[PDB]
Amino acid sequence: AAQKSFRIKQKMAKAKKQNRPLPQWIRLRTNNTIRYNAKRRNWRRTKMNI
Amino acid sequence: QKIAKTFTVDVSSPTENGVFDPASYAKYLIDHIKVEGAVGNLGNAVTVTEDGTVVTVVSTAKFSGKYLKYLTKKYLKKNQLRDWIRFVSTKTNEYRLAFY
Amino acid sequence: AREITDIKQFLELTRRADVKTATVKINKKLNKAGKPFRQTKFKVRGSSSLYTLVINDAGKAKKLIQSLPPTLKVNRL
Amino acid sequence: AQRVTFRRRNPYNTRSNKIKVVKTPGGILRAQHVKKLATRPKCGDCGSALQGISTLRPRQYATVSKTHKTVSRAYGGSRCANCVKERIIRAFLIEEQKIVKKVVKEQTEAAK
Amino acid sequence: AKRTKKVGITGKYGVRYGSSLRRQVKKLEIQQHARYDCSFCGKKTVKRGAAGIWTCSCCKKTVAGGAYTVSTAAAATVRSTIRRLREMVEA
RNA sequence: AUGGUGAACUAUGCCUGAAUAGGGUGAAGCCAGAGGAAACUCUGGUGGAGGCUCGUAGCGGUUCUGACGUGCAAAUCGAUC
RNA sequence: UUCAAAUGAGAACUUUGAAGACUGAAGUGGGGAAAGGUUCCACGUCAACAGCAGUUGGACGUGGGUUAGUCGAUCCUAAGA
RNA sequence: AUAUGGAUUCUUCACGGUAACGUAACUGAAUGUGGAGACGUCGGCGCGAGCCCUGGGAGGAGUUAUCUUUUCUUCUUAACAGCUUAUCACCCCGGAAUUGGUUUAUCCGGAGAUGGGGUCUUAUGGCUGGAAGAGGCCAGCACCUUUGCUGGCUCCGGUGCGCUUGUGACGGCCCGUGAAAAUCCACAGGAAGGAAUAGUUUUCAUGCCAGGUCGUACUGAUAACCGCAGCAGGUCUCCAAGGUGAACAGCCUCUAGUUGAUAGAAUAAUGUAGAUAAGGGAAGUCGGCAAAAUAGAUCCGUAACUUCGGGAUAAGGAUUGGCUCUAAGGGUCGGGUACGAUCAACUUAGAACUGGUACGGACAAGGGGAAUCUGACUGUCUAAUUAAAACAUAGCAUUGCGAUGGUCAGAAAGUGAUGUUGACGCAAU
Ligand SMILES: [Mg+2]
Ligand SMILES: [Mg+2]
Ligand SMILES: [Mg+2]
Ligand SMILES: [Mg+2]
Ligand SMILES: [Mg+2]
Ligand SMILES: [Mg+2]
Ligand SMILES: [Mg+2]
Ligand SMILES: [Mg+2]
Ligand SMILES: [Mg+2]
Ligand SMILES: [Mg+2]
Ligand SMILES: [Mg+2]
Ligand SMILES: [Mg+2]
Ligand SMILES: [Mg+2]
Ligand SMILES: [Mg+2]
Ligand SMILES: [Mg+2]
Ligand SMILES: [Mg+2]
Ligand SMILES: [Mg+2]
Ligand SMILES: [Mg+2]
Ligand SMILES: [Mg+2]
Ligand SMILES: [Mg+2]
Ligand SMILES: [Mg+2]
Ligand SMILES: [Mg+2]
Ligand SMILES: [Mg+2]
Ligand SMILES: [Mg+2]
Ligand SMILES: [Mg+2]
Ligand SMILES: [Mg+2]
Ligand SMILES: [Mg+2]
Ligand SMILES: [Mg+2]
Ligand SMILES: [Mg+2]
Ligand SMILES: [Mg+2]
Ligand SMILES: [Mg+2]
Ligand SMILES: [Mg+2]
Ligand SMILES: [Mg+2]
Ligand SMILES: [Mg+2]
Ligand SMILES: [Mg+2]
Ligand SMILES: [Mg+2]
Ligand SMILES: [Mg+2]
Ligand SMILES: [Mg+2]
Ligand SMILES: [Mg+2]
Ligand SMILES: [Mg+2]
Ligand SMILES: [Mg+2]
Ligand SMILES: [Mg+2]
Ligand SMILES: [Mg+2]
Ligand SMILES: [Mg+2]
Ligand SMILES: [Mg+2]
Ligand SMILES: [Mg+2]
Ligand SMILES: [Mg+2]
Ligand SMILES: [Mg+2]
Ligand SMILES: [Mg+2]
Ligand SMILES: [Mg+2]
Ligand SMILES: [Mg+2]
Ligand SMILES: [Mg+2]
Ligand SMILES: [Mg+2]
Ligand SMILES: [Mg+2]
Ligand SMILES: [Mg+2]
Ligand SMILES: [Mg+2]
Ligand SMILES: [Mg+2]
Ligand SMILES: [Mg+2]
Ligand SMILES: [Mg+2]
Ligand SMILES: [Mg+2]
Ligand SMILES: [Mg+2]
Ligand SMILES: [Mg+2]
Ligand SMILES: [Mg+2]
Ligand SMILES: [Mg+2]
Ligand SMILES: [Mg+2]
Ligand SMILES: [Mg+2]
Ligand SMILES: [Mg+2]
Ligand SMILES: [Mg+2]
Ligand SMILES: [Mg+2]
Ligand SMILES: [Mg+2]
Ligand SMILES: [Mg+2]
Ligand SMILES: [Mg+2]
Ligand SMILES: [Mg+2]
Ligand SMILES: [Mg+2]
Ligand SMILES: [Mg+2]
Ligand SMILES: [Mg+2]
Ligand SMILES: [Mg+2]
Ligand SMILES: [Mg+2]
Ligand SMILES: [Zn+2]
Repeated sequence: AAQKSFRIKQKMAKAKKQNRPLPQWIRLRTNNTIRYNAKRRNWRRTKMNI
Repeated sequence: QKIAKTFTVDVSSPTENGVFDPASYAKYLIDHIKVEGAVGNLGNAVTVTEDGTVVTVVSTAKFSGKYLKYLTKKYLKKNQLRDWIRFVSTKTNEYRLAFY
Repeated sequence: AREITDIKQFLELTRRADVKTATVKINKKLNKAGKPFRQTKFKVRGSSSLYTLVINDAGKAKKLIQSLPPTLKVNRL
Repeated sequence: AQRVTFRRRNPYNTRSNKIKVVKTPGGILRAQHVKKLATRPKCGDCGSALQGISTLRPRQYATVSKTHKTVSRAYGGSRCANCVKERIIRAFLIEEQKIVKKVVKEQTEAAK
Repeated sequence: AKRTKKVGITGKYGVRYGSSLRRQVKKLEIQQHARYDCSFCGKKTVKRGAAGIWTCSCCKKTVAGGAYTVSTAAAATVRSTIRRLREMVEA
């Protein structure tokens, strides 16, 4: 890093949008079943493997 | 090649407030100013006077304004007048004693 | 980035088609050793270089400043 | 006491990464990167730095009035003049001898 | 004042390699570093520069030569043999 | 047994880069001088040689059969080297 | 390591002032390559996490932030492919 | 993209200089050729920059029982541009034994020295432009504010085996002689095009438009990377202050940064880590394991043996602080065609005095000696129980091979290694 390829900037940027908690309004829909976000990620817990 | 330099200090502002005695003060200069290495040897090479409200020094021997600030700091400390008065250059070589 | 000395070449610079603006500068300085004197630099700004003409004589400067094209944008000091 | 940092992302000490410490109007020390040095062009005959010709890294020779890249003589900016001297002399003399070689063996054939 | 009874330039090698070997080198080293007479301009300025190559200080001529010395004993006989044989062809 | 995946560790070659306080020794070459009938021999300098030497960084890993041995650590830590 | 203040339900651990020390320019200073990918900064803020703690954080919530004719890439060729 | 100015031409494609060469310009197709890109390492020596040290002056700060014309600190100048600046190299004059010139380092000259006079490279530096308007340091007024507002000063020098880096002219080394291409210029060439009623000229000046795409945060580590982790491990590099000292050592400091690592009370046994111990001195033990001893520098003094290079710091000795003096060692100038004047350095030897005989006063820093065995040496390996006498090595010797070949690769092949090779070679022991 520190001087990256646009391919990698993307995945990096895509991964930044996926790093939010559940939108709580979803919690309210009929039959809704998703308690929490089970696909979250931390920079110092799981590495992206590029 | 010889040169004769002058040094003015406006001692008014603390003189008027009583806590300053341009008398014994110019006297401090007059015999603790070092002249090729010792006191008193002001041998018509340097002069100290007072204009009642102003001190004057004129030199022909090695004497810098940094020296003149060193001495009065010492006088001002010898008589407890620190906290109350500062030595300050107003204009180049024109000094004074600021009170407040 | 360029210095000038010909006080005729100077004048013609200030009448160049691209020379929009110019500025006049005043430094107090000193002479030989004894005393001071008032210096004056005449900077003209071309599309690709700032020509500046130092005139060390106070007199020559006062006459020069009037020679300036009245359509020129002068920045005094 | 005042230290200094490279001004480019390259952190290593290479020929294209030479530094030069400098005092700015700010009163601070600062690195400045320094282009590699120019070397003098040379005589393609004798091999010396060929005099009268200016020296700058190669592409900089295209930003220069033609006089900086030449001297005003036969084979000017290209050979060292004492080289030109030589190849004039040898030219003349060998062209001459060519005459002495011909008419001489023109006699051989006639006296044989 | 003389510094070494015998080892000469070979004195860099200290105590190592065995005397005999230093001798063999020294002989050849003295040959290679030595300064030689130029056939062409006549000054003793021919000095070596990597095995086989011999070049004149001034006048800048370069002769191909022996590995450690300028003229191989062999090569020089050869120079003469060719002399001889050549001669036959005109006369 | 069949078909695949590895030289990010490591082994070796190539290509292109980078790195190494201060000391000791004093090899060729060079200058001046001394003796001697001669052949030749000596002295003082200068100079800066080496898979040379003292020793940091570096690289290594000798001993304590030291620490630790449910560790800081699936090989580390200390001193010594 | 210490005294105080401030903050807070709560302060051995946060902020600030004071004191004592440390690294000692071969750095515990100032920057970068590889690698990470937002950790950078601000505001909010402690359920879990930081093997005592917590009002603090590389944690949590929510936002903001990376500007180039000249710095790199891009072009060149190296071993090789 | 181009337009004006200048330069050039009735001798069409410039002049000047004896010459090295000069310059604001001063046409040039194919084609060829030359240079630059472009190159090892070490050594000393020369110079540059930044740093270090330091005098005077102007400021601000610190200490002041006492002492110190004191301690600390500010005083700066970018790219780019003009002029000027060089060791080297070269030109002109001239003609050399009584040989001279000359580096720290011994090279140079009748293939033209020493001498005089010139020419070039612009590394580098100087002064001016940029540029004081910036920046830096102060004082003197204002007020919740945005935050101003007004004045000043920013000057002149010194030193060098200093440190770091840059660089030049040289020297050593090699069976090692230490990339390539893109790219830019030059020259040889002369096809061609081009003037007097007006042409040629954009390598001289000035002028106009344009410059996309992707990366740009931060960590870089005793918490941002890899070791299941905020792991005492691992992980490529630049910058680098003062003292002491030989020093980028250790030890203390400035600047900057930390003050992170659960805490409290006690100090039993046994520990881990750091120390001392009377008399004796290895009697301990497989074994002096561990520990102790030694140590710098100056001087003196040094054996067998030896491949003559070493062995060697052999061994063995003495000395060392503070302070106060003496002597030696240098630079710069004017001398008709003997000396005078000043400036700025730590080295080295000596001599006094001095102390609870101490002084490399901490830090730092070799134990020596006589043999046997074994490997010549330096070098290498079992990452994680073996570093050795084991491997390598130069040296010695043997073998194969002249290319329709030796040796070796492949399933094959219009295939491949040695081979950019040729017996002073490659291959195999
Ligand atoms: Mg950067
Ligand atoms: Mg290098
Ligand atoms: Mg590059
Ligand atoms: Mg020229
Ligand atoms: Mg020129
Ligand atoms: Mg690899
Ligand atoms: Mg060294
Ligand atoms: Mg030593
Ligand atoms: Mg050494
Ligand atoms: Mg005699
Ligand atoms: Mg040496
Ligand atoms: Mg060695
Ligand atoms: Mg050693
Ligand atoms: Mg040492
Ligand atoms: Mg180590
Ligand atoms: Mg090793
Ligand atoms: Mg160990
Ligand atoms: Mg153990
Ligand atoms: Mg245990
Ligand atoms: Mg060691
Ligand atoms: Mg604490
Ligand atoms: Mg605190
Ligand atoms: Mg300390
Ligand atoms: Mg250190
Ligand atoms: Mg830390
Ligand atoms: Mg990261
Ligand atoms: Mg975010
Ligand atoms: Mg943060
Ligand atoms: Mg909690
Ligand atoms: Mg955590
Ligand atoms: Mg906890
Ligand atoms: Mg808790
Ligand atoms: Mg967040
Ligand atoms: Mg560039
Ligand atoms: Mg591109
Ligand atoms: Mg002309
Ligand atoms: Mg070419
Ligand atoms: Mg070439
Ligand atoms: Mg290269
Ligand atoms: Mg300073
Ligand atoms: Mg530039
Ligand atoms: Mg001359
Ligand atoms: Mg002349
Ligand atoms: Mg010297
Ligand atoms: Mg370095
Ligand atoms: Mg060479
Ligand atoms: Mg060229
Ligand atoms: Mg042009
Ligand atoms: Mg395009
Ligand atoms: Mg950045
Ligand atoms: Mg950073
Ligand atoms: Mg960190
Ligand atoms: Mg990790
Ligand atoms: Mg993982
Ligand atoms: Mg760790
Ligand atoms: Mg930090
Ligand atoms: Mg702990
Ligand atoms: Mg405890
Ligand atoms: Mg005892
Ligand atoms: Mg005893
Ligand atoms: Mg005994
Ligand atoms: Mg026993
Ligand atoms: Mg035994
Ligand atoms: Mg026994
Ligand atoms: Mg032991
Ligand atoms: Mg003892
Ligand atoms: Mg023996
Ligand atoms: Mg011995
Ligand atoms: Mg004494
Ligand atoms: Mg003297
Ligand atoms: Mg004198
Ligand atoms: Mg061995
Ligand atoms: Mg092992
Ligand atoms: Mg194993
Ligand atoms: Mg070993
Ligand atoms: Mg072992
Ligand atoms: Mg043998
Ligand atoms: Mg076939
Ligand atoms: Zn010759």
